[PDB]
Order: sequence, then structure tokens, then C-alpha cells
Amino acid sequence: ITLPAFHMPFQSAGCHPGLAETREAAWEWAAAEGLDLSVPARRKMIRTRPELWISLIFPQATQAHLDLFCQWLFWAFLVDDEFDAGRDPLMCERAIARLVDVFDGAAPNGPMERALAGLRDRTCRGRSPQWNRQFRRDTAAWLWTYYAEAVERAAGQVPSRAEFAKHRRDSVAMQPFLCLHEITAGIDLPDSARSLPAYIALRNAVTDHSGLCNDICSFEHNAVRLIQRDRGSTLQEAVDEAGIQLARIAERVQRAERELIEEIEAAGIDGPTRTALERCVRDYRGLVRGDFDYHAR
Ligand SMILES: [Ca+2]
Repeated sequence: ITLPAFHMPFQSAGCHPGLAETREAAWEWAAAEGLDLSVPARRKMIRTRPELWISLIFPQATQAHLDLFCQWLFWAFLVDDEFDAGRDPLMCERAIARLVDVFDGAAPNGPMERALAGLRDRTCRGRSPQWNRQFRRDTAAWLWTYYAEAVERAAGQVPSRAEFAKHRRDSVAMQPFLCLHEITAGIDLPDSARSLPAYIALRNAVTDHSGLCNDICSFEHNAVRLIQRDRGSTLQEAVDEAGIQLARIAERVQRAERELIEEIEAAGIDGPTRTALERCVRDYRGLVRGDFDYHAR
């Protein structure tokens, strides 16, 4: 199987120079929180290289922000590892609802709960209720996608190609890091800016590209397999067709930027809101490219 020639018109924003430092801080954070990983889990985390993804997503971030975001990613990888109990819908329901309660303020218990509480304290405090509402929405949506997949698998139900794309937006967990971008970029989006049709299209296309690129570079429901199912093709035919669909998503990023600039000028958007939206127009390209260089390279 040969990967296709991807359509990548987005230039690179670089890689953070503190990649080695933020990895050492990530494992130093896991040890201080009592996160006891098994040997296969430790090998899996080293193989996944969370320091690489976070450094390609936030190359200009401060070291403190990069370390914090990396520990979120380190925590999210540990959450994903446990759910692939992980298939029993009754276990997933109690596990997810416990993590969300800890997020909402319930006193933590285990190491994963105290780690999440510490992550939420360092991140969510100081941010606006506008940001905390979107951050919880994206984080909780990602957590409940494990319950959704568990119940869907237990019922013998399979997702269509369209339903999986909507589900993949929350299950790729790129959106919670689009909220973290606001922190490292020094911006804050009002709900009016979040309601702009072109910003929604831009935020979703950035999320879709990350999800599909993930499935392509990783041979669980996979978009390439669903293409192979809905088209009855071989693996190489489904991989190239998946790459073509990714090219359309990259095209959606370009059209959403143009339409967002048009919506800024037409609506008379100025001040910090215009600065926050123009920051996303400039940065979301490098996020797509940074995520792409992680999965493909
Ligand atoms: Ca184009």
C-alpha cells in the first residue's frame, strides 16, 4: 500500500524548539501525578510521540503553555488507551460520567482524576465563561464519543460515511486543542464570532482534515474502511480515494478563510474580535499542516 500524493498547499509554521523539554516535563508530570503506566502503554506513548504533535501544532507557544498542552495530550492519550470495560457500555458510562464530574468540580480520586483536576485548574481558571463553555463542550463531546461507539458497537450498528464524519469531529479531539489555541494566541472569541458561518466552516474543516489524515496514516471504525465498504474497492483504491477527499477538505480551509475575511469586512468587525478572527485565519493553516506533518512524516 502506497500513500497518495497529498494536496498540501499550507506552508509549515515550524516545530517548537522545546520538543525535547516538553516531553521530559510530560513524563515528569505523569510521575508526579502518580500516573502508573504499564510497559506496553509506555512503549505506546513513546511511539505516539505526543511531544511531536503538540510542537507542530503550537510552534510559537511559550514553554509553559506547550508543557501544559502536552500534558493534556498525554492525558488524552491515556484516556483513549483505556477505552480500546472499554467496549461494555455500562462501564464506559460510569467512567466517562466520573471524569466529567471531576471536570465540573467533583473532588478527584484516582491518579487520572487528580491529573485532570490539575490540568483543569491550570487551564480553565482565568479564562472567560465564553471560552470555558466552548472548552467544556468540545472536551465533554470527545469523552462521550467513547460511550457512543460502545453503545453503537454493542447494538450491532455501523456508522454511515456521513455519520462518521460528524462523529469524527468530536472523536478526533482536535477541537479541544482549538480552544487551547486561544490561550497561546492571546485571543478570546465572543459567541458572535463563534456564530459566523465562515468561522464555523473554518473550524470544522481544520477538524475534518485532522480526523481524515489520522485515519489515512493509520491503515475501530476508519474512514478509509468505510470508503472501502461504501464503494467495494481494494485497500489502495480506498486510500487514494480517501486522499482525494482530504484534498477537498484542504480546499474547504481556503474557501472558509476567504469567506471569513469577507464576513469580517461586511459585518464591520473591528477591535479585538477582528484581531482574534484574523489570528485564526493566519494560524489554522499551520495547524492543518502541523497535524499533517505529524501523521504523514
Ligand atoms: Ca485551492
